[PDB]
Amino acid sequence: TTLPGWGEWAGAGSK
Amino acid sequence: RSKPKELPFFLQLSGEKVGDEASVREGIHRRDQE
Amino acid sequence: ESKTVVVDDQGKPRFTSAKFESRKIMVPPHRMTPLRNSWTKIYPPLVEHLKLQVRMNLKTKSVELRTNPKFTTDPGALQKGADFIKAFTLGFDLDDSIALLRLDDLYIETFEVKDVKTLTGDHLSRAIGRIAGKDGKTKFAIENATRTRIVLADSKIHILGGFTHIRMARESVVSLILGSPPGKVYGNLRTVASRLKER
Amino acid sequence: AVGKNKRLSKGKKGQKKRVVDPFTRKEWFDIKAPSTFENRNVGKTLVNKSTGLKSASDALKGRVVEVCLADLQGSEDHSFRKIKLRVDEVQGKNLLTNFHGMDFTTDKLRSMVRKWQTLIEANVTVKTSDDYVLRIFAIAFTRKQANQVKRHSYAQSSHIRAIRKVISEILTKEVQGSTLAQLTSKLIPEVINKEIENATKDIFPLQNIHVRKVKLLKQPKFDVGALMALHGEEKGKKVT
Amino acid sequence: YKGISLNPIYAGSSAVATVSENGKILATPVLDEINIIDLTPGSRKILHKISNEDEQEITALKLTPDGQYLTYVSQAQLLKIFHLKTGKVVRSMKISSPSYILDADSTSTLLAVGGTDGSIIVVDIENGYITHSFKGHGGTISSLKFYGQLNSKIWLLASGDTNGMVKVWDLVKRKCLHTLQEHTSAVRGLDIIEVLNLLSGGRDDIINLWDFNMKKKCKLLKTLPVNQQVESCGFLKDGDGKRIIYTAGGDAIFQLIDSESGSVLKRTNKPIEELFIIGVLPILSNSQMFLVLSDQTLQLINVEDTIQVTSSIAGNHGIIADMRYVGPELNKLALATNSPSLRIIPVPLPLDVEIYEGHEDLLNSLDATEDGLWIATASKDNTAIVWRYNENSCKFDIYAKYIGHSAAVTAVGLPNIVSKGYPEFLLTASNDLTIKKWIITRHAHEKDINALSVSPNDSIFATASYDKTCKIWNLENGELEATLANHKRGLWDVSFCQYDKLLATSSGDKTVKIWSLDTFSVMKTLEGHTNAVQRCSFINKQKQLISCGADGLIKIWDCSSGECLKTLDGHNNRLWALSTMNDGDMIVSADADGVFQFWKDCEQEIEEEQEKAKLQVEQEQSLQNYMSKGDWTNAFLLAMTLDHPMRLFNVLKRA
Amino acid sequence: SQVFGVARIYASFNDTFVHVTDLSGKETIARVTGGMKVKADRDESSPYAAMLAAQDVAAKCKEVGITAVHVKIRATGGTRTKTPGPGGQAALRALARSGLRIGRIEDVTPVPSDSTRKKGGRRGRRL
Repeated sequence: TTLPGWGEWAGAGSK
Repeated sequence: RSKPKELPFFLQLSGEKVGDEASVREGIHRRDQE
Repeated sequence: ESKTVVVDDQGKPRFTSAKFESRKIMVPPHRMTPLRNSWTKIYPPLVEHLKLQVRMNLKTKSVELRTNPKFTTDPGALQKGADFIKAFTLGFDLDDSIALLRLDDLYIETFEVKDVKTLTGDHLSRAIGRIAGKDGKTKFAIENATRTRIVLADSKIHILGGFTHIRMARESVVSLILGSPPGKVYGNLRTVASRLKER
Repeated sequence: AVGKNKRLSKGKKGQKKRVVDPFTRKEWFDIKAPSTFENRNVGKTLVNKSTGLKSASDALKGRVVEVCLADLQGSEDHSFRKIKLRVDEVQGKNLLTNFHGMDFTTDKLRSMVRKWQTLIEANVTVKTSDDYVLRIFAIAFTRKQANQVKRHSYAQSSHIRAIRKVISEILTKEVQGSTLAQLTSKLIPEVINKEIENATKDIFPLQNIHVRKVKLLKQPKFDVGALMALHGEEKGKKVT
Repeated sequence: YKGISLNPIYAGSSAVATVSENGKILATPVLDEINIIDLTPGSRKILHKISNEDEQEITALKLTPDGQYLTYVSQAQLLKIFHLKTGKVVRSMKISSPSYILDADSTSTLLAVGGTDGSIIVVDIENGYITHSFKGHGGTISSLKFYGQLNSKIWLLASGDTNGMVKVWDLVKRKCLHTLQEHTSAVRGLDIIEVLNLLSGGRDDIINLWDFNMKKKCKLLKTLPVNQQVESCGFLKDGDGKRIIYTAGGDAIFQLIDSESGSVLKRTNKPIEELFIIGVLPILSNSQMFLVLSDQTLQLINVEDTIQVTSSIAGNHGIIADMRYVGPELNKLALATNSPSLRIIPVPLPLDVEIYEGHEDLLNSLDATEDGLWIATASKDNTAIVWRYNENSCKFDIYAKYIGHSAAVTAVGLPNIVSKGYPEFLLTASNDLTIKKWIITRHAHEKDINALSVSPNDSIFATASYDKTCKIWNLENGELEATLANHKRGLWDVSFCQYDKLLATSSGDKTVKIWSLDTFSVMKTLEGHTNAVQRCSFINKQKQLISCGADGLIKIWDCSSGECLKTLDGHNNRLWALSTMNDGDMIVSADADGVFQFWKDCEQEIEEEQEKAKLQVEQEQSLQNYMSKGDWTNAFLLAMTLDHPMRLFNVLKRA
Repeated sequence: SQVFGVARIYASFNDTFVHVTDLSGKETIARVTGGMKVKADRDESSPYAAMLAAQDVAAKCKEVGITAVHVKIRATGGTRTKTPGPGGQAALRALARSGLRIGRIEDVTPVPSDSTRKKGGRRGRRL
């Protein structure tokens, strides 16, 4: 249930 | 007489199919087949 | 590049040849609950087809979208994603907000019952029951006719779709608010659906 | 509409030729905030001409600009915040500016508005030690407890009036103890609403305690030296 | 009807036209096209207009000191370089920054563009590849300057920042040689003078001069003030010792000043026009200058405390209130425009204008004498000045002047002048009801007064207005004779029929009413228009009465008919100025646009109809006599020319 | 670095005002109208009008040399609606595609706390 989004910047460039 | 017989994400619609009759009144694939 | 002039004929010289942008959008918690519930299918249309950096501060109850200059050179995409999240947060469904992303001529209009004709209490209640119809049947009829999508809040009424489509839906729902009987509404409905199907 | 079927009226019987050259006769002038802010260098304004230095001066003194604290101090947390200033003095394409008023943004106010709580507002009227007459609008919400089983969080009007009186006391005391630039420095790191929170901590659990708005009502006499001091002399170039 | 259209030359976009070293050439931007004209003494003609796109407008254009290329940037951030010989575009490429200043060398090999972002580029002309790109200052550039020697190995590049700094670069080293921060405003004018020394015009007050070397040796030579905002500046060799400095500055003042002393040496004129000189196109060899001026005008200047201007040309007659015919020869045209000067044009290609500034406000109205030499121009200023023109060498005399009332004289009218040419009286009409008659005074129209009409026998006077009423009165007194008292929504124009002795009223709606001067009644009503006639005119034949039309058209009917005879649709938008030459009955029409058209009927169409019918008769009889005799070859030729298949097939049968 | 503008966009129900001003709202840079953009009387509230208007005022803004801009929409407000229009959304999309550096978007619509009676009546205003 690891969610990119709420945690940090979820994008095509980096994380 | 013998030869046998036999989607985009960002869609593209125009101002009549969509409701832009303003642009309609101000109105202004065979290559891919080749 | 080294530097040297070549004097051509007629003395002519001769040489040889040699930003992010972001947007923030709030979300109410009653809209944040299905946002958290179905967050998984929200970003795949945008981060893949629009290449837009996403973050979501649950500390601030907001979502941030950043265009990278090298990863993305597309002017209206951040704006389109802003419209997408605006439609969803205003209360529209995921697929129709994605439809707004697919098109660019999808437009929203909201308005209020007190803006059209102020009513009070149980009058407002009976009016909301009228404009809803039995189990949203009338709302479905309007949506199918005008090819529009409707969101019915307490007083805020939101209508997504084409310009003249939401115009026609607006005239119809103004009639409902003013007190039109649903039979004559259906008559005008199949009339306008007849001309819209003929076009 | 300017169509060929647009029915003519009186209207454009006699018009003119576009020869005013406004963007060549105009002149850019960089305004600059007092020293209480990080990025004082923010925004350039256009003076209509240059032959009237008198017109330049009165126009720039009548300028009332507005900015946000987010872009002012680099911390975009204060995006909802917004202030108005006004250029008080000019110096050779550089314009001294001074504070004028404050507000939030409407979307912030709307989001803070909820349905199962009570909003309290305090509207005090005060004059600083700097003799600036001011009107202060502040707001707060009736939050609920962690143990709250109730859907709503509503309190008694006795609590409302008591907390109102407490708030207005706090504002009057702090402003009368403060000066203008001192009030701005107090205004920056939201410490006053925290003070009110710790004061009202015994009465009721509250939330979203925020000064909504600031209204300058009167300003005292002019002091260019004081303005130069709070902002932070010049020779010429020997033209011949 | 035959129709001759004249078009605006320098119209729309604010981009300075360019010429070569020879004066027989120019190229103007209209709103989307660059029309190129060969400019010969006399034989001034047009080569071709280029019509890339009507959406974008030309941001800038450049014509090299030889008539070889045209380099122009449109609204999109892209240049198009154009071959002048072939009349075709050579190349086009984008620049990612809206360019505004284009500097070509004297030699036709190198050009430079610079815009708003701060970065400029130098590009080769014969091959459109960027030679090198300068990042430049962090400000919007305002001017460029080269240093072009034909046989050398060093070229210079001075930029005019919006800030008060010039960056002189090297080009064969591609290095910023010096950065001189002296101005406080944008450097509008630039000049590089031979030893080095340098000149730089900053728009605030300043004309800086710099002693200079390729090495670090650069200081302020001097600095010069001018009593205006300088738009462009440079040197002139006239006065070889005191190398004079020419300065085209904002108030349309082109000064010649000294280098050694700050005193002026030669000014041009103090124009009553408050017009910005948008630049100078020098020649520097022919001692000729082209003062281009923001009223879309050019001034030929010869250089040796006022300058006698060599010549004046217009590139636009944009909005025209009224047309009049000037001269007993009737060749000049009086142009009542929205400009504080009566414009005289000739009837015929670029036509030079003759501007007469009598007042400071625009020409509200106009009238003239049928016998030439007397004019009457009324301003939006409260003046109504009555003029002698003389049919000899072109003098304009404004000796007659009416202070009038204290309001904008919207109309002036004169019935007849005495044989002495002594004006008897004028009728002046205003926006309000301060209407009067002034010798060398009534109150009737609640609404604004719209039109005058002169009785050619110096008898009566009829006036239309917005309150649906026209007034007819005796000319000598102020006693009112009668009132036409009625319409739907107003009246725009009145006109007296002298050979027919009637009255015509373009109303406020789409119709016109013909009134008998006897019954004071509606003699006729004419419909058929859409929005607004605004001009009912009598033809010289006094039968085919004309109405112009604010939809943009012309419609004509016989006065006895009542049915619209013909309709012309040359203009696009509106139609405001309408006149008619009588001797050659020629209808002349001008819309709100700068476009114009002549019109004239010809009965040669009827003559040719008679002739073709005659020819048909003759060859028909020839064919019939051939059907009698034989000669089936000629008979078949005639049958093919006649399309008579039966007789043709008969010819085939006999054959 | 950049220089900012004030893109006040009135989203009227049957009109669109796209006015840009300088700092303090005094130096009025540009101003345009939907019907003037598209010369029709139905289309004075057209998204196409908004598109052409935003393109033209962006041309003027890049002409004067303003690169970045904070944009402030404003609806009708008053006793009327206070929600801006699809013309406003269209203009916003068109200026974002014009590419002037958007610093911040605002919705400053004049909202009555407690207003007067509208021109509607006892049965309703429209239709």
